[PDB]
Amino acid sequence: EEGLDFPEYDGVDRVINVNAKNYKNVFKKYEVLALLYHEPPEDDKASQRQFEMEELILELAAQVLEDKGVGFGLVDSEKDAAVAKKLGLTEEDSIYVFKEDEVIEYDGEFSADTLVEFLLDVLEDPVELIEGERELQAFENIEDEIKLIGYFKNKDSEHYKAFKEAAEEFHPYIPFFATFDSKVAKKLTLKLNEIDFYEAFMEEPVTIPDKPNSEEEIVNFVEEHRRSTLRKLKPESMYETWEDDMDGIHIVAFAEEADPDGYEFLEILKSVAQDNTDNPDLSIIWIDPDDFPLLVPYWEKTFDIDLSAPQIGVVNVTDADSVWMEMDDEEDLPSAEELEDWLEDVLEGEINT
Ligand SMILES: *[C@@H]1O[C@H](CO)[C@@H](O[C@@H]2O[C@H](CO)[C@@H](O[C@@H]3O[C@H](CO)[C@@H](O)[C@H](O[C@H]4O[C@H](CO)[C@@H](O)[C@H](O)[C@@H]4O)[C@@H]3O)[C@H](O)[C@H]2NC(C)=O)[C@H](O)[C@H]1NC(C)=O
Ligand SMILES: [Ca+2]
Ligand SMILES: [Ca+2]
Ligand SMILES: [Ca+2]
Ligand SMILES: [Ca+2]
Ligand SMILES: [Ca+2]
Ligand SMILES: [Ca+2]
Ligand code: NA
Ligand code: NA
Ligand code: NA
Repeated sequence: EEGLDFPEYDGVDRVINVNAKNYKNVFKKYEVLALLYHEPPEDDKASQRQFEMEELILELAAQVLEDKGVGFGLVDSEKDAAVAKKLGLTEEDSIYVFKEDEVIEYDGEFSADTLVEFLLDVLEDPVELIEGERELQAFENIEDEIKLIGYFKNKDSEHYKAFKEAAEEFHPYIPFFATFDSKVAKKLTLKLNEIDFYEAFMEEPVTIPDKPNSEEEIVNFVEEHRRSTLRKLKPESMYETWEDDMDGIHIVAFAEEADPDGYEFLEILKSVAQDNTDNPDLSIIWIDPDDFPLLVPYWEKTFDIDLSAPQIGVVNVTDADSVWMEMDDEEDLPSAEELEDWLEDVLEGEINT
């Protein structure tokens, strides 16, 4: 016999050199197009190696997604300046994703797995319809991201169309769900044309006021409620989340969800978030170390902590200086009240913002 190999990177180049002469053709060919806006080659070996790596990561993603009609291209900030201008490419060494009439400024991990998962998400339709019990339960079980759900008469409702337009503005980062089924709406407690917004990790939704809602009303509401009290650092959005600091610091909690102590600590964090949900000055970033294996050594060294145990601290975004709460693993984890008390102590006397 033979034994067929697992798929492997084949070393065939698929990433397109996008330029003035071909960019129109390239957009016609692909339903989803990912473009890396990058700088011309520097004379130093290090920067050249960095670009070499990035381009190869794109090549791998390009091979994986070839059959699904996702295209990958490079736009040189000098050689292709006019193209960049026309497409709105501004952020140096950054990935932009195009689908129909939407442009996405990718602000996530530059890795093949993360990029492929993201682009697969981009390919999906912007609104998820709930009809069956399995789908409803799936909706209800989402906690680690903001989600919206609306009840409409049918797909031809002017108000469903507005909801879908809003959904496209945030696709694929914020899931929008709809139902046309009165029995599903009843379980969700939605009146016709009502839209419920669920903050991450919050049990109770907030209804968008003044229904029926225009596209703008929905987009306005989502933008105002973009930052959850507790938010998870996710590969797909990590840079956006981190760059959104609270007056120069982040409260950061490490917890491994799959670990007994990590799970318990997460439940405590959720309680803290719930009890402070209307405090616009509070945002905690939850990082599950299991999601970022390549950063664990760095974090353990930089923060001087053991990531096999739950941690909570405050980090200065300018220099990564930090302070972490002492917890004895021979004792029970701190209560939500204890955590809040500690945060108050640290943020009151050690913050001159
Ligand atoms: C997060 O971390 C950053 C550190 O990377 C930190 O910013 C630093 O803050 C210090 C505070 O001491 C800045 O230094 C002072 O800034 C004041 C501004 O008013 C100056 O007057 C000071 O100069 C005086 O002090 C100097 C000695 O440090 C003297 O040489 C000078 O003549 C005056 O006496 C001094 O510059 C420091 O420069 C910044 N560095 C930055 C911003 O990069 C920030 O405080 C931390 N943020 C939080 C929220 O904790
Ligand atoms: Ca190019
Ligand atoms: Ca994704
Ligand atoms: Ca209701
Ligand atoms: Ca309205
Ligand atoms: Ca909140
Ligand atoms: Ca990762
Ligand atoms: Na998503
Ligand atoms: Na700062
Ligand atoms: Na985990």
